Amino acid sequence: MIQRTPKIQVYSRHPAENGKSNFLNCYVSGFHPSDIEVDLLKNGERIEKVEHSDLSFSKDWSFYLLYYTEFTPTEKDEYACRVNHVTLSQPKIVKWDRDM
Amino acid sequence: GSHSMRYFFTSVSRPGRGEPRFIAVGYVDDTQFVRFDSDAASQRMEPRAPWIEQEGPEYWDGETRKVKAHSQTHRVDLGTLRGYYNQSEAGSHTVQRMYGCDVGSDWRFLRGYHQYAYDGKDYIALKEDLRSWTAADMAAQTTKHKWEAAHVAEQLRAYLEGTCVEWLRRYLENGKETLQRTDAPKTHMTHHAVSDHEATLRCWALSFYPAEITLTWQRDGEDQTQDTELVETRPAGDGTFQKWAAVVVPSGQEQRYTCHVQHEGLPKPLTLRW
Amino acid sequence: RQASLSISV
Repeated sequence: MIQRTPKIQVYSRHPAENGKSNFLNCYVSGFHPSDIEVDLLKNGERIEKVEHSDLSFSKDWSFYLLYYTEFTPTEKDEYACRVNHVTLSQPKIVKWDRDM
Repeated sequence: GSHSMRYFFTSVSRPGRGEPRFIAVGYVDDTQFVRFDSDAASQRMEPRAPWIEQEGPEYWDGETRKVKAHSQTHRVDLGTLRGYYNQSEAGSHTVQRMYGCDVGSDWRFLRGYHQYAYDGKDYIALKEDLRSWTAADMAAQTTKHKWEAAHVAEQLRAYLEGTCVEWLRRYLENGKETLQRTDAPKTHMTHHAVSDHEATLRCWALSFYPAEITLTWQRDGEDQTQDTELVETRPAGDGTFQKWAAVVVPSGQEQRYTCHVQHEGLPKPLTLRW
Repeated sequence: RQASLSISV
């Protein structure tokens, strides 16, 4: 059995403008096996309404998924993605940086 | 440019937690067009791009029949492989299969693929000549002999060189407005001061399709990779893709650096400077 | 369009 830890990127669909609706994305890739837990967080709290793409994989057999939710960014609201996988000793949090 | 059609199939056993879950997805280039999920409501192959809705009921019935049969073969395979590798009935395991074809700018056959993985590593693969097999290990030799005796390769060759190529052409035609589009990247550069001593230049590419793109840094018109970071190309969620490349530079030296962008939607490659 | 064959390892 070959295991691989996920790469994680957290970003918006469109350039962020405060007070305008958008989509918050967390793209997880390069992982094996396929079982993975991904939450989007708003000020540290789990966002209830989150959708995801259908499980697919790359040339190297490693999996990828896009998790996404519609949201309206503001000045002061902080967003993040929290991921757990068998390869991680604890959950990994990546903060949304509007410039990354 | 060139195009591809690819199907991806994954099953995972979870002993004591029901029978295996199976997911199948089909793509033309970077655009998903069909899906099947063995635990979803419909129990049918389902559309995921507008142009595939041009297909009539015989198509949906046939594609559903084939994908359900494939789910059942993956179920049998999980059992077979546990046997081949002398494994316990207690662990979870994964089978994956991918196949499809590539065509060039003239829409003629370039290559075909048909390959299988068990637990995250190669198991068996059709070679490029579409006549012979690469077995990854001793266990896989058993499957190689089985498939050689049943003339699987010849059947796959006919599909890959024939049906696969023809149906890829049909889809490209039917979905021309979207599949044959080239959305050139919207590009810009940002600057952030790491300290008084260094700054980060970041070259952005947004809203592009297809996913293939090249971003490169140069210093004094010479290729530079040291002190650079390149992120994996990522989906925006709206059918387009995003990517950036960054370089860390000494303060006062930003003007020596250029970012170079190559994409099929561009008539000539772009150069950006701060 | 999927291939029209059933194969088991």
